[PDB]
Amino acid sequence: TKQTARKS
Amino acid sequence: SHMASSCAVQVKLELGHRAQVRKKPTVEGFTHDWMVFVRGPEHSNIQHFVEKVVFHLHESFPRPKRVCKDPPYKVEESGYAGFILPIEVYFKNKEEPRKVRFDYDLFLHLEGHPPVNHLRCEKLTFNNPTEDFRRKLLKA
Repeated sequence: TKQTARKS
Repeated sequence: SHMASSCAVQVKLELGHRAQVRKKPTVEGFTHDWMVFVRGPEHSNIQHFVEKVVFHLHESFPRPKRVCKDPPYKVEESGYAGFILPIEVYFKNKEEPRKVRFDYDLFLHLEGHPPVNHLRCEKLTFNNPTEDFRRKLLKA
């Protein structure tokens, strides 16, 4: 929730 | 001839990262500056026994294999999203284990939230190392 999206 | 003594050395490696939302994103367009590092606690020297540190960045990154042979073992970059970052630590060492691999979680925070200041402690044990590697490990 506090974090961004991630990559693959 | 035989030995009456055993020796077991414990080393602490700190791995961590900082991640800051950029004021303006790049053309590419990256939204964060971040830095990931390997260091010993309280500014201790680990070059006495670390040969190199290998940072396996995500595929989407140019030149994804980054190699540091001397301190600071760090990488600085900009990006748009977090990812798993395998870190390899090679030792000035004769026998197994020659290196060890961690999965470091390089995460970013969103805008309006504090920047990221994450510190992770890993502890390794070398049971009865060779005399030369024991000297490298406990060097002043």
